[PDB]
This record gives sequence, C-alpha cells and structure tokens, in this order.
Amino acid sequence: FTPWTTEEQKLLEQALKTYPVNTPERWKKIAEAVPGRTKKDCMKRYKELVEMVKAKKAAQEQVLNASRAKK
Repeated sequence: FTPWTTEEQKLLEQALKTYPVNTPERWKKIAEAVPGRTKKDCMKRYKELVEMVKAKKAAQEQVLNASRAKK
C-alpha cells in the first residue's frame, strides 16, 4: 500500500465534484472511480480538505481585516 498518490488522489478530486454529498450513492460511485483506496480513507481525506481550506480562507480574511482597517 502507498500514500495518497497523484492518480488515486486526482480520481477522488474529480469524483467529489462528479458525485456531490447530496448523492446518497456518492462513495459507491467513488469506489468505481478510486480503486485500492477504501471509502473511509476517501471520506477522512475529503473531510481534511474542507477543514484546511476553511482555516486558510478565514486566516487570509483576518489578514484582510487587519490591512482594511487599523486597530
């Protein structure tokens, strides 16, 4: 078993946007899109992605707030 490799990860990246969370059969279709990786890994990974991009954008917005108005 390897880490999140460039191919298995990109198959996830596209499958997340091809099949939304609104689809109850999302990860079943992502099983066909992403072989050799389990759906629990695909869920955990996807969940990390959202938390990280939230933290970045929020921090960038605090830097924006600081440069927009002085304290």
